[PDB]
Amino acid sequence: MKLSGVELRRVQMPLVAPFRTSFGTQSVRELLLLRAVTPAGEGWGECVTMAGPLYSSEYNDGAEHVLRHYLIPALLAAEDITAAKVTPLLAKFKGHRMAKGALEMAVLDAELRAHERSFAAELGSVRDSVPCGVSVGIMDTIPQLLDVVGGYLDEGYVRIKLKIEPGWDVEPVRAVRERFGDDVLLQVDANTAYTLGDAPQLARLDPFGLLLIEQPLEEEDVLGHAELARRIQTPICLDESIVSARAAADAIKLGAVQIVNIKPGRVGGYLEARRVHDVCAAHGIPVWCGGMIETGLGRAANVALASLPNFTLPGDTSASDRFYKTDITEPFVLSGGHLPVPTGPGLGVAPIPELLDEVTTAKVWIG
Amino acid sequence: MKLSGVELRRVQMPLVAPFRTSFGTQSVRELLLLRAVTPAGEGWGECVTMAGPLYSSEYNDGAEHVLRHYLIPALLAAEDITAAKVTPLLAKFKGHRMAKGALEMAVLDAELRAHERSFAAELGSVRDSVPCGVSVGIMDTIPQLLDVVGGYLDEGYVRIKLKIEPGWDVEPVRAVRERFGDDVLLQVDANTAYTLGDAPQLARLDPFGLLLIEQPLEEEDVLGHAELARRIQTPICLDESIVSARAAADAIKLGAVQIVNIKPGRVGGYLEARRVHDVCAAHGIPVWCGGMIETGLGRAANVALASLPNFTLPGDTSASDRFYKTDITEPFVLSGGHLPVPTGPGLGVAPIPELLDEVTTAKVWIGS
Amino acid sequence: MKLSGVELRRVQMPLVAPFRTSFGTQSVRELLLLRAVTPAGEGWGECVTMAGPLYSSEYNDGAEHVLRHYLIPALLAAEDITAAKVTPLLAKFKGHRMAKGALEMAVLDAELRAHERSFAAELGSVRDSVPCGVSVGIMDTIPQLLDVVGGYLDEGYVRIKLKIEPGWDVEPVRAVRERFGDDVLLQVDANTAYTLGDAPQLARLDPFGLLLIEQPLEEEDVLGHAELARRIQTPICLDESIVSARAAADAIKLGAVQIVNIKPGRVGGYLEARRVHDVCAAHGIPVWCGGMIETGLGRAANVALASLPNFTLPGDTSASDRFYKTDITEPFVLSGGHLPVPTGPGLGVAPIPELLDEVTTAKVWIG
Amino acid sequence: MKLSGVELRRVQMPLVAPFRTSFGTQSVRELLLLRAVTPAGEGWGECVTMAGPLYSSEYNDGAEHVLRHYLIPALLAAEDITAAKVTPLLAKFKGHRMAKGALEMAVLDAELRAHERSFAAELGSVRDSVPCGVSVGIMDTIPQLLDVVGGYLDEGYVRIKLKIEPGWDVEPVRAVRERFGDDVLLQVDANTAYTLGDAPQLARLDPFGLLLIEQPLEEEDVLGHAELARRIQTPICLDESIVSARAAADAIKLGAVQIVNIKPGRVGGYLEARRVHDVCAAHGIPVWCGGMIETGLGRAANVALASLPNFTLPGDTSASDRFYKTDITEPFVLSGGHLPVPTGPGLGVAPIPELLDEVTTAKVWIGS
Ligand SMILES: O=C(O)CCC(=O)c1ccccc1C(=O)O
Ligand SMILES: O=C(O)CCC(=O)c1ccccc1C(=O)O
Ligand SMILES: O=C(O)CCC(=O)c1ccccc1C(=O)O
Ligand SMILES: O=C(O)CCC(=O)c1ccccc1C(=O)O
Ligand SMILES: [Mg+2]
Ligand SMILES: [Mg+2]
Ligand SMILES: [Mg+2]
Ligand SMILES: [Mg+2]
Repeated sequence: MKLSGVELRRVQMPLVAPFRTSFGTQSVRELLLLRAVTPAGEGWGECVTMAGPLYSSEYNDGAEHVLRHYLIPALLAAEDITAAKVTPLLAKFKGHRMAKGALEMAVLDAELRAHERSFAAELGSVRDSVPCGVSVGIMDTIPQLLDVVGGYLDEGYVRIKLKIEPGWDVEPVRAVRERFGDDVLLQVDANTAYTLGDAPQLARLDPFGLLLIEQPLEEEDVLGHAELARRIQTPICLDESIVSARAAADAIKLGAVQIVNIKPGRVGGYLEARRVHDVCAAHGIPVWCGGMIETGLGRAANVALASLPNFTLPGDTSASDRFYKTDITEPFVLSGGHLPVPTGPGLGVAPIPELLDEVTTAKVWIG
Repeated sequence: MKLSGVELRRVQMPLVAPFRTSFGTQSVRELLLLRAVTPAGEGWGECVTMAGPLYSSEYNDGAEHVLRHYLIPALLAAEDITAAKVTPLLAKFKGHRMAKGALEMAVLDAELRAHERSFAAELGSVRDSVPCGVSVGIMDTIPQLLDVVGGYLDEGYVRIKLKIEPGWDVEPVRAVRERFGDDVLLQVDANTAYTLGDAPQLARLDPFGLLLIEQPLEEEDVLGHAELARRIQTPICLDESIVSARAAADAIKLGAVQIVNIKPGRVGGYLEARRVHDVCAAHGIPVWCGGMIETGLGRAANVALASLPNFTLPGDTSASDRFYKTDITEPFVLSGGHLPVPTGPGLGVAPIPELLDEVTTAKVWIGS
Repeated sequence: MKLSGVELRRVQMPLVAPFRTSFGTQSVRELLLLRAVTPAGEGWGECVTMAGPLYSSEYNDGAEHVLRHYLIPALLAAEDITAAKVTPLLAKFKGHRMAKGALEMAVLDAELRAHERSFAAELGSVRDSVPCGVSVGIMDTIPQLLDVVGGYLDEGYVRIKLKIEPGWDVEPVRAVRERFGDDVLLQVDANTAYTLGDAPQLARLDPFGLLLIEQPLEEEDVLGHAELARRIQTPICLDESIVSARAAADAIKLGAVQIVNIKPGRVGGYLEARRVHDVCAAHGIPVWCGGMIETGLGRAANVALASLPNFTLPGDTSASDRFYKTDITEPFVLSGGHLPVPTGPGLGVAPIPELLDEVTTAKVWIG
Repeated sequence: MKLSGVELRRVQMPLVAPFRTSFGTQSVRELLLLRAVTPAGEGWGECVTMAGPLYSSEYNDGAEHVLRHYLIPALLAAEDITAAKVTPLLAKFKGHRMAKGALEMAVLDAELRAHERSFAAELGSVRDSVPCGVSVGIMDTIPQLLDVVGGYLDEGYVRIKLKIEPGWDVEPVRAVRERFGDDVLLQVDANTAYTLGDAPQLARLDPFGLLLIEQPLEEEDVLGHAELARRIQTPICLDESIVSARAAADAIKLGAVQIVNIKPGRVGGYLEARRVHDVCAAHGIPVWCGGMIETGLGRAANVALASLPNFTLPGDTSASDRFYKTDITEPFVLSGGHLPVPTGPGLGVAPIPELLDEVTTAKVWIGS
């Protein structure tokens, strides 16, 4: 293919209910989408960055900028474009994975459509449906939490993931376990909230049979994770830390992780995410699909991804409604706690134009 | 898709010139080919087993049986098939990687063709042509070897690989480095001919600046390879041992390998092969594409495979005429020490029937 | 000796009660037997391969072919023949351990009988009888299972070995411990059914005091086992993975095994078996005899072997009748949970022709 | 079998030329032979002890005692006796390996003779002849040495083992490399003469390309050896330290040795020895046959032993005439540098009594 141009749209979507993590609160979702245009057709890309630089250094505005000034142009200048070549083409630019990730996706979708192949086929899906779990935010009250949980479990959800924070650990957990039983699948996510020094505290969760603890320490603190693993019974799971397959392998080698969360944009692409998957598998490390409160675009890609053989744990692949009343594509609807893998070319999903426009806030065409 | 059936052919191809490795002397290639049939079209698979079980446990006759009585049947027995689903589907059957890889190849080619996608595109090619080295066998005389090597160099090959064996190590290497210089890419391949006890001998090649030593020990001796490496300056490269991406991660972590030879059939398929590639890259282990005296079919798949990013070392992806006078496909021709990556759907290549029919010794159709 | 020829028979023997492993259910046993011919006398060999390649890549038909076309002929061609030399002689052929093992066996038996030596004598026995355990399959129901242990227990079986699979671990075990007590000798055998990711589930067996867990993971995953062993209380036992004395050495070295199962056919012969034994011994690794539901032929040479000094744990040397109603040789009968080492030359057993022919499907001369 | 009794004998055979070691000069060897008596027939044994406790704490007279009073009785009181069973029988008695070894030897020889099997066969020889090297002592002077050496070289011996000690290391070695060439198989043996602290001195041989250095330090100093390995280029070889298979394993595991010297007596018998061989082999550790200046008796067993597959290095399995003018058995004669493995049952050799009685100094019968 040859790249004709990309259309950068800013989008804002209201969340059904406010989302609280260790970094803050979310009431609304500001996305960034790309519409890649090649001679044959279009492809869509969704960017996982958020308003500010709280999960990671990347934020919507910095993305747009790098995309606009550096990445996109870079692609426009080459003769042949292939999803795979995107990387090597954009390699001179340091970092900015979620943005490079976004570009890749659009390109890929377009590429996959042209050949009439689904994201799932390309990625190597072995399943047609994937078990879904859910991520529950920080509550203001235990009771209000128990409700929410109970709600999700009722919806058919297979696993409960609890956002945690210093001052919202053990109790919330104790509570859930106590009320909902030990049989539930429960895990926690600190989004880098603690320190090695907090070990005893975290060690306090031992007794609860949590599947994992996701990113307790900062992104850069791999050795610390390995140390912490030594001190707690709860399995370490890395999110933020995993910026690449190489990163995964290093972490695995150093004993800093036992289970891996795979976030495609985080790692800079669905292509890279597959490698990550492959690397983990090779080392016997289980993986699961992570989420970034995406529209049915990323959602659709994630679902395909998550049907890969090593994803042996339910992912943050929740139904559409968990965050949006009105999704910009056909909605994703839980069935038997599962979500179905799209069958169509590329994403197998596309924005409903009427719908898209409504929530569009900006638009730019780079040709 | 949904498997309609597979055609099993036995092909006999004579080598323009006999090939000698540590395990034997060969003058004729015996291959096993697969034409997999789907509602969407055909696909071609090539098996790397050879007559007997000398490089590994697998051999033509054995591969054929298992394919016939177990693997093929199992795929036929499925509602859906994808190259990606072939593995899980045949997982109940232990080993037989070469057979499975061959069957996977056929399916994959057919699938790719249906989507009008090329193997390289599927695998993730980043290059459009690849550097080719050549595999030189054990000679009867140094002088003879020197000439052969001389010629390949002349055709434009970018690196030389020498088959070695106790009693055909240092000399031959000395003689070549000596005659052709230090600037040539040179490496050797034992095909499991030595033992750890042989280190002092192997340590003898230290001074030649060899790119690597390929599989000095037996296939199962990973630890010995790690030990050996502590004992020699030449870099260890594994082939036989690398039966999977998992084998590869294991050896690397064990420090038993520094450079990996990727052989698709040996690892159970082009799909597995990519994983291996990816596993190596994440560990900083360079790879290069192994060869198995394939026809244009496997050759083409290999060329594509070899255009993947981590393949930073010339592979055994020689021109067709290195082995065969008349290939069964559009031959592969060296161009500036390179081979061009195939563009068409699937393999980007296919057998010329009369050509093929002529080399065919047996054929069978396995359906439901 | 001088090899005159070999007769390849195909035998079919019905199972008293269908046997279910994690690889499947078996009601009948097809075997491959070999009759080595020397100017002196004959020798018998049995091949542990089965119908399909489920435990290992080796299967009956596969074995027949290589014997026929490569192995048998290789020996015949040789001037002098020593069981010993067999190895060297067939070394050029990669893999094919089971096959090679049977052949060696057939040769050895001849050779021994010829020196009027028993298998046990040549192997270095120190005992005259051996404790016999029993391999219990996967059942459809726990009561079923329970009856079954119960029954074997009563016959006088010294130890219990339970086939497990995912979905048949903890419970079945909770069951026999709870019903049969804590003083019973209990161990499990997953035949490669689990993954490093399933550790937690296997950790669920820590509480039952099992003597071991036989091959929780795949054949090739040695490092996985070592890791695994770091995550569970139950001692690791390797079967499939132990293909040679070197293999054993390696596994030990890597901390991947604590006890080793010796399967003579799996390692390539009785001679190699001895070697494994020794290696294990030298490293303080207890060993025990494994079984592959053999005839009295295999059974007899196994009893011999199982009399070796390091065989410190009851092996799968059950009584003939455990599998077969009628055995082609003089059956093996449990006398106080033991079984008597054969005293005659070679195996010390022979097939009762009448009985053989009764169970023989095919025959072939190779000379 | 049933053991009927053992006749013990003291032998005294003069050495051709006095042999000097790091422990002392020898002019005459004083052995201790065994004649086990069965229903069937008789077997012979040979003890590796010497006059005094200098190589190890075991000595001829000490041996006699334990045998007589502890060992021999032990077996006599047993119903069934098997070479195999000999071990477990004598287990209650701590140490005395050389002694138990000789005993087992005697027993084994009887048993093998009974089944008309050779030692070789029992052990699993795969070869018919073995390559032989020789063990050269400390000379009082270079030329002396240089001379001796060349002598041995001439008679065809394949490898050279030099006896070393502080003050007799580098020089001797330097001289022989210098004089005879670099293509010569050369190793050294210190019989525990050095200390870790002497490493620098031993590091001084780095340059000579020695195959090995045998027992630089004390028997008990495994770790020392491992450290020492770290400090020198010459591969460590253990003898004294290798008292068993388990010992071998441990040493291996700790990185204390690269090649092992096998002394059937030292390890407690030919059976153990075999085990050590297997253990080494499973660890990729080459092994070689060690010598304790033995008659035609120990010499015949060794030779069979030494034909085991992992014996990839020439042993101290020199011809009878290296030490003895007149052996008590058909002498062993170098042929092309090799020695032929015995073909008859048991040792496939036996003494020649006048030869024998001429050398015997004592005799004792031990019975039930
Ligand atoms: O998308 C989902 O289903 C939940 C996403 C989630 O928990 C999350 C949302 C924003 C930033 C980080 C994370 C996280 O998983 O760490
Ligand atoms: O495909 C080629 O170009 C040569 C292949 C080769 O050298 C070879 C041929 C048969 C078996 C093993 C090997 C090898 O490379 O190890
Ligand atoms: O012969 C017996 O007593 C039964 C042995 C058995 O359970 C078995 C049968 C086939 C493959 C593997 C195994 C095993 O022991 O793991
Ligand atoms: O038997 C031989 O050939 C010589 C043996 C030898 O050198 C020796 C003699 C006495 C004690 C120890 C050793 C030794 O090899 O360590
Ligand atoms: Mg997270
Ligand atoms: Mg190779
Ligand atoms: Mg088992
Ligand atoms: Mg010595």
